[PDB]
Amino acid sequence: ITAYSQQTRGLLGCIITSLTGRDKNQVEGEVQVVSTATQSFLATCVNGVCWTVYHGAGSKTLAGPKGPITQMYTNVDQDLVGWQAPPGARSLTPCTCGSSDLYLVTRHADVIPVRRRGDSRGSLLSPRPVSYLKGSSGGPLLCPSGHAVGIFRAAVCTRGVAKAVDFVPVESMETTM
Amino acid sequence: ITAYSQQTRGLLGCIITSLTGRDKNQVEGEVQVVSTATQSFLATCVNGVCWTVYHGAGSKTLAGPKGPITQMYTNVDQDLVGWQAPPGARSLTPCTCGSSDLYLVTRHADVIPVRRRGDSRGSLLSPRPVSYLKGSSGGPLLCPSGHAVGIFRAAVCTRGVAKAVDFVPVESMETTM
Amino acid sequence: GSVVIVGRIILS
Amino acid sequence: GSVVIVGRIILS
Ligand SMILES: [Zn+2]
Ligand SMILES: [Zn+2]
Repeated sequence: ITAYSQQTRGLLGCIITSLTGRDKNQVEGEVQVVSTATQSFLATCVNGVCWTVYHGAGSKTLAGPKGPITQMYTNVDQDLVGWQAPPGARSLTPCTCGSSDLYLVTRHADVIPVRRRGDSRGSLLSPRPVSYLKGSSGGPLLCPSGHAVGIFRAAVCTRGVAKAVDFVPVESMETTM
Repeated sequence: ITAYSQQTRGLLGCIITSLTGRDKNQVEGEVQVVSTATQSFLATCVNGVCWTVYHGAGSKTLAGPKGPITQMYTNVDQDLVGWQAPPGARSLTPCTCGSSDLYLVTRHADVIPVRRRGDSRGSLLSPRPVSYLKGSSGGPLLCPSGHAVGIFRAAVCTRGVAKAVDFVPVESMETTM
Repeated sequence: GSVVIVGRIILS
Repeated sequence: GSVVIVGRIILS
């Protein structure tokens, strides 16, 4: 399992595309690198919906082909939001595996092992600095075969060392619908 | 006891205004959404002074109506800093009325309930995931009458979930004045 | 570079 | 102010 990043827009692009909310860009891949005026995070499409963390997105509309896409599902209390996938949008499939062996993908395409430590908890095999995970909330927590088991929320860290993750499970995403 | 967000600037705006240090923008509100080039958070204006976390701010200047302002108060250990509030900026009035029922305003205007569980702590009623609070440090916690009690400093997280918060007592903002 | 107010949060 | 896709991570 390997992933690789690809930049689709520069400064002028996000700013204009964020003003108007008109993105006539064709979406590709399963995970989108999204940004607002402040932060820059990630988004994952699971079964037809472009999912992300509410702290990043607030209640903003996604920039779409038809214009601003007001969001569909919203579980703020679980820090979750998602928008109805734009045209093309290659969605991910929920788990099926039971496998407790996950991988976290970062905004730079880092396939990093996590061990299903609970309903939403998960251990990192080798701890790294918390700067490593900066800008990755919204990313995916996959299974051995590559299925979407969870949307990454934040690292669990003490003394600037991140050793665990806190994600929302693919199953509560569906429970939202 | 509602609150709503309001953007006053886009990225191009943070960028040019952080370079020139000059902000011709009208100050209104109480709680301000502020940003540096590497993170964003809030700032609460109390007693004519703009308070915020030293962790988000550091020794940085605040763009002002006549150029950049130097912090007039700084306490690296109690993680709080302040700039004289620019002339014509609203400011909250302190509490001290014993109320244990506190409400904190997040970066998206969500008035979330907290019970004062100490001198600088407050039990979190609906244990939200920690990621949920991200970017809300620097914001206020008001007592039922809407008066200020402190500044949300950080999150008391238990491997994932944030069941309580740490804040700078308004009293520790006054011993520094 | 300075810290900039990019938004506000109106209480009631 | 809308959320803009500025890139993507291609999975495989
Ligand atoms: Zn699976
Ligand atoms: Zn009071």
